[PDB]
Amino acid sequence: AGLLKKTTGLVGLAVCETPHERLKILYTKILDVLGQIPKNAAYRKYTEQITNEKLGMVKAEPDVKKLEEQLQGGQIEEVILQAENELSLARKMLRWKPWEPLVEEPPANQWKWPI
Amino acid sequence: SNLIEVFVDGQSVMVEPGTTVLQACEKVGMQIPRFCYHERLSVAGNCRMCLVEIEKAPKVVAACAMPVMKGWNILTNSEKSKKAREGVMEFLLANHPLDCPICDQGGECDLQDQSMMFGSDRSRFLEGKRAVEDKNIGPLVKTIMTRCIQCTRCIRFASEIAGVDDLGTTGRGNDMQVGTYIEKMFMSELSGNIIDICPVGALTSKPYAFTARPWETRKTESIDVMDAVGSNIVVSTRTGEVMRILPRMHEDINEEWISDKTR
Amino acid sequence: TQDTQLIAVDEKLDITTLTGVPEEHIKTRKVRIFVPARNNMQSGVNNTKKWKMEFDTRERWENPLMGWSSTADPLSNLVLTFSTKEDAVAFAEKNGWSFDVEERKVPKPKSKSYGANFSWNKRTRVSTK
Amino acid sequence: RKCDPHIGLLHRGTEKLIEYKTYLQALPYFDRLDYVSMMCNEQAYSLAVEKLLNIQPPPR
Amino acid sequence: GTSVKPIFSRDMNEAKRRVRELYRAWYREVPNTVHLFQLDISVKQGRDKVREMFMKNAHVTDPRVVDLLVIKGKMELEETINVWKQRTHIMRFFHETEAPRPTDFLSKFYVGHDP
Amino acid sequence: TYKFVNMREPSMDMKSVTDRAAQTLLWTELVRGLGMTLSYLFREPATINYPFEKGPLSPRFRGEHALRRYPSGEERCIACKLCEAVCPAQAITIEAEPRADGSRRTTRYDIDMTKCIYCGFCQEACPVDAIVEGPNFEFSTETHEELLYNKEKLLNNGDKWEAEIAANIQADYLYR
Amino acid sequence: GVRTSPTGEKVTHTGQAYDDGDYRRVRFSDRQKEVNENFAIDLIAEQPVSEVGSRVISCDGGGGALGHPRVYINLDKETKTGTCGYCGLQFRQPHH
Amino acid sequence: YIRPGGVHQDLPLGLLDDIYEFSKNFSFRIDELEEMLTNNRIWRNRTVDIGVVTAEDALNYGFSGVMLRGSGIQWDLRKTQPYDVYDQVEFDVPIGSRGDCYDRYLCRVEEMRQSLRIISQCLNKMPPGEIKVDDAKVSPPKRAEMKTSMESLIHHFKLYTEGYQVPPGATYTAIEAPKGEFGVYLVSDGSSRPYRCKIKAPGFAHLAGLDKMSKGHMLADVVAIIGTQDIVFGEVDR
Amino acid sequence: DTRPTIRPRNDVVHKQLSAFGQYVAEILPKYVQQVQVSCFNELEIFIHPDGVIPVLTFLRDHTNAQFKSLADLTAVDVPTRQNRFEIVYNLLSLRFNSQIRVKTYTDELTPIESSVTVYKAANWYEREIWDMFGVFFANHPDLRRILTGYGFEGHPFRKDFPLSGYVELRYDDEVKRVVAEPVELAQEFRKFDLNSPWEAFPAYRQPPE
Amino acid sequence: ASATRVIQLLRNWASGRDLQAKLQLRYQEISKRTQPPPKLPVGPSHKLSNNYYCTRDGRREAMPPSIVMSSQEKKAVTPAPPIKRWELSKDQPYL
Ligand code: SF4
Ligand code: SF4
Ligand code: SF4
Ligand code: SF4
Ligand code: FES
Ligand SMILES: [K+]
Ligand SMILES: [Zn+2]
Repeated sequence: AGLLKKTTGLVGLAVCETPHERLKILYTKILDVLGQIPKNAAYRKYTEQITNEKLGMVKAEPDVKKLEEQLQGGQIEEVILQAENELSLARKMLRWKPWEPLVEEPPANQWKWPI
Repeated sequence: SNLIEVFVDGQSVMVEPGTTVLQACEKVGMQIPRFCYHERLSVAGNCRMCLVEIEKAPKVVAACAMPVMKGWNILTNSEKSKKAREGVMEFLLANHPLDCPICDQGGECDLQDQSMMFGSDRSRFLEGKRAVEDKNIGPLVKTIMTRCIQCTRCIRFASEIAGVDDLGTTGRGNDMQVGTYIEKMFMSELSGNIIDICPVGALTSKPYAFTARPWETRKTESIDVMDAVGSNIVVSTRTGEVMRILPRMHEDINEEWISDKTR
Repeated sequence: TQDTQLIAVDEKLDITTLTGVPEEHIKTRKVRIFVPARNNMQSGVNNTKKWKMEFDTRERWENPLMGWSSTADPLSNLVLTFSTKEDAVAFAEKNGWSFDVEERKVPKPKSKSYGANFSWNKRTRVSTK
Repeated sequence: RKCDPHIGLLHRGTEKLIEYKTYLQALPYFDRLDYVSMMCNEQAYSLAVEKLLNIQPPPR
Repeated sequence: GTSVKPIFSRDMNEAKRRVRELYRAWYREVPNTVHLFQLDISVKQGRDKVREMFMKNAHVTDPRVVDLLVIKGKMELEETINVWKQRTHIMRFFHETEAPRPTDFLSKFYVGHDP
Repeated sequence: TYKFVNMREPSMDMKSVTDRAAQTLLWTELVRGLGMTLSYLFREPATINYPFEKGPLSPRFRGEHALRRYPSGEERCIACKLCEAVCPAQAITIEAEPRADGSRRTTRYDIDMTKCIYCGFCQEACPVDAIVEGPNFEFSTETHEELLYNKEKLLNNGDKWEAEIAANIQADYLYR
Repeated sequence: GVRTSPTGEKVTHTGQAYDDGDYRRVRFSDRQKEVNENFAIDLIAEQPVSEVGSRVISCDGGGGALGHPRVYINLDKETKTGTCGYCGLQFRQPHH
Repeated sequence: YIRPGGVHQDLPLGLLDDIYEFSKNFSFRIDELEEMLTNNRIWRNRTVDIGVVTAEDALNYGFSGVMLRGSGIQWDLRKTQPYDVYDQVEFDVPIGSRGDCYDRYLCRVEEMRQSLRIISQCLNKMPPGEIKVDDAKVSPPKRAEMKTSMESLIHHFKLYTEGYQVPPGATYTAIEAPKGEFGVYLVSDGSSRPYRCKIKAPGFAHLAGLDKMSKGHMLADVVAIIGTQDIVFGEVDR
Repeated sequence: DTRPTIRPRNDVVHKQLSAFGQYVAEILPKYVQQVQVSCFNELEIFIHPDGVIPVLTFLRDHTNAQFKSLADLTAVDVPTRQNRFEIVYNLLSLRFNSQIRVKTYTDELTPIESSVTVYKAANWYEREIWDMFGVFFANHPDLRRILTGYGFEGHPFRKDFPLSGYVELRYDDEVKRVVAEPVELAQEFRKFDLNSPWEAFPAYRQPPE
Repeated sequence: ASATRVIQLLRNWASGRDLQAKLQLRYQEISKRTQPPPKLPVGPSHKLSNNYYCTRDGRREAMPPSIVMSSQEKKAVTPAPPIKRWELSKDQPYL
């Protein structure tokens, strides 16, 4: 927390003045969109393993200055940006649906370099 | 049927009884280093570079002349097998004259290729080197006996392949001079093939001497027309002309031998 | 299992037109296939294991000044490497080169022995060792 | 509005001939690739090649 | 094996459909390219030449291949009309500098030992 | 570790802004440039007087090739054919032939100066130090033909620069 | 030394000789046919024959590091005097 | 000079001394640049706030080296992935804070000074020892050993005609070139020759990104952006 | 290192990368056909041609991967494979300082939908893979030629394309314009067959086939 | 160097610094070009005692890529620990 940081050190990236709850209502959203995905999905178990877990201290600890080393994710103003891509990514494999078997096995021994 | 079972550094393979260790290795693709054995020229067993250790062995077996039987895991990449190859090769290379720049075998020499794959990277020799006096057995093949390593591949080739008894290894000790002792000549109709069986530049073609080097010689496949046998041969062409002719691998027609006229 | 607006083409796949080898280098190049025979004075065999894509040699004349080997065959110094053979041929027709093969001269099993060199009736007694 | 950096006015074979030159013979290409940073190129090549060879240069 | 991907066209019918309007573009441009590139050839020989390279590959049956030359041929008409190519780049198609190559068997035999 | 390069804190006191206004109004920083270049003029130049004096070089210098010969005078070259095998531009062409004595050297050692790239690999390749490449760099010309050096041209040049390169490899072979 | 062709055309050590017409000769016109006067074959043949009384003698060629790869040529042939391959200068044993 | 397995030759005796004399005087020469340009208004106005790019687009554009560092991106190959000795040396990476052309110019001149730090640290800490690996199969033997030891002759022979055979596989090795991140990706067939070598050109992505910077600037600034892109074309043209 | 000649290994990164290999493996068993971590701590993700967007978008936005840096993408024309081309992306993660390699196979005709949306650095990185190799990239902004000459014919990096090509230029004074002719060299390439007939390192030897 | 103290003063004042301390040219400080012959060291494995190449097999010791998963409770991991935010340069934090 403390005095609002004038600049985050990355041009284009802006300092958000309400970062803790922005992480909160983002982090709920991936948990929300994860609801559609099946339980057997490998994505979901990994998602919930780091979503509400990392929703933990941000819910508990409110000082973003201490929150830097809570997630080892760098500056908070890009962590919420990173959470945005995770929310974005969750939408992506809501369509890819990758837990089916391979579309096609690799044709003959194409791999196995050298030739 | 009667094909005895045996392992080769792990994986097991069946094999005809009486087969030697060398002939069991290539069944899976192992070309164990050899210098005195030719698959169609007797069995010498003197180069000792075929030495590979068997499982639970107290001593390294000579893979050329050892018949393999049930349950003998060929320890190809074993430390002792590589140790045996390393020691035995340096002994071969010890008295070898420093002729690689001036020797035509350079670029296609088995001694050079072996030292790249199965060999050291420095010398521990601090003495003089043996100097064998040169010989002369014809104008078709040069004789440089200082480069010889006494693989005896020639004397077997003369004895059975060429059917003429005019090659031998006179002397004793370090003084194994392979040649003719007395002054003689070697123009058997297959005497030209004596060049290819030689693993070193000890025997080289006088007409081809100092004319080309192996890497530049583009190779082409053609046939022999000197004779009605129609031998399969490979023609060397570089910079737009032919230098030397080599026999090809054709067990039915020529095996790997060609007539002196063809060569 | 890979339905993406799936279509079917039964024609043998040729890509010569898009590759764009000039029309005099597409039919007048008898492309022959073989496994390189081992150099007969090189006991090693780590060359008799693949397939190549060598062409037919063309005219090689000497340069007037410096005795070069000036050559107008752009494709002379090119060989491909193929593990097995039908891919090598499958390569061959897809650009539609004049095509032929040669079967791999596999070494026949040599029945080797060492006691034969010391026989009692048979002539395989070696005369030197 | 838009700028098209049409390049290729220097495109040499480079990688194309490296398939035909040995590792030692291919080394001088990098000196000529990013020609103003002489050693830094061949630094990459040597680091790359020795990595495959599983051989590390002496500390000197 | 027979079942395969439609890069741009399912059927040979729409393959020509891509050839048609592209030929129309490759028909229309001739008066303007011959004008601003400042050549000496006439429009008509440009027109019938356009036919010529439309001809040599008018023998393939695979829909992917033919429409691959469609995009391949799509890739020079703009390279010309936006004056990207040079006068030396479109006279190159008008192969002129070489002497006529030999057609009869006698002419090849006289010239050299090369089919 | 790291450090910032443009975090600037312009102090907004009445003192400091006076300098900033003084900087903008009176071209102080521009005058800094003028006095900077003036000091350069008042210094000596470093233009070497070519050809009356040339650049400083080193014994390892790579220049124009020249085949040498033994103290006896016979050509060091034995046609081992290593140099063209490593020659990265294939500028070295050579064909060995039988000689009358039997010391069968080459009838052809043609190095194309317009193809060669002066890596010096040929020197390292040669086991008898036959082909070295000398300190000369003035071997310019007006026709492309005279850069296609042949066996005779290298031999003549080796006999020319023999006085120089002999000492160069004398003072550098320990490094090699 | 160096000989001269019928067209003058000083023949190099290799033996090159442009024949009578040989249109390629026109390049030497208005110019000079660069030939090295020193011929290796006869410039080493007159060198003194070494006389060392041993069966095997090294042939480093002077300045071992600076010379040529040291060989161990044999000295037992009395018909002719054995010479190093690289050096070319001849070793002979005095009455063996 | 830089060959696989080390370096080809040794430094001549006293060479470190001359470069030490050069190192002392070059800090002044840097001051000439900064005094000449850094505070000059004409220099700044043609450069400041020109061709700015945000951190996300800069990284997404595949940029590398100073291109990222100028935009405040916290990254450097010599520090994050220290190859060679670069771990046993200290230097401050000059991270900018605006992303425009001026920030990179300050970053580059600071890179000069930090480079001068490396010269001093390497100078006082140059260890003894050999120049190449002690493996003749990949390092040509010493000229002295060439002409006395037979193994050296064979190893030198096959190395200069056939060359060492690199084990099959592939590798994209990456180092921070002064231009940026110059990486070479090669696939080894297992022979003595490479099969295919792909080089990462820092200029390639930079010249690819030349479209984005130029938007919102004049042609007299387009020349400025081309300068700061460090687009040496033989490097970009591969 | 007790053996300074050999390069030391690092198993710490090796099995950590191996752990991350299985991580991505379980998420997409429909795409990831093959995962491989080499001796020199290099991770390889062998993917299906359809997966150029998903796995790269996955590798770019995931919290445990964060691979947003497109190092390079290159093709490896292998004639003996039925899919001659092998497009090989490279990813760099700033957060975990690691490198990820993904491979997709292709014929001459099978297309790859452009990865411009995932990595916008890839815009210029197809204009030459289309040039040098000829693999067409679907739904891509511009597929223009930037390495080959204007109107040049062929894909030179294809291993069936000769070193010297087919066309050589010369300024013809008859037409006052440089023009192309079939190539004819002053000297032909003295190709060298330097592959030793004796087997190399037996570690990667091919199984009896 | 040659240059008199008068215009040396002009350079020093105009440049704002003393230039006689270090100049862009060279002088007698350069090591002379006839350096004594060196005695370059030997290799670490140059010993003629146990030195078998079976020990150092850099080319040979390489192994194929290790098979871990092929087409033919759990925890979440990362390819490496997340980077550490380095601190400012203690020598000079802010330019
Ligand atoms: S035979 Fe082989 S080892 Fe002997 S000199 Fe000739 S090339 Fe060298
Ligand atoms: S001369 Fe050659 S073939 Fe005869 S024994 Fe010696 S190495 Fe063997
Ligand atoms: S320096 Fe020597 S080896 Fe290198 S290109 Fe020139 S002639 Fe060839
Ligand atoms: S100059 Fe040296 S390297 Fe070249 S062929 Fe002659 S001896 Fe061999
Ligand atoms: S093969 Fe057994 S000793 Fe030569
Ligand atoms: K031989
Ligand atoms: Zn000698």
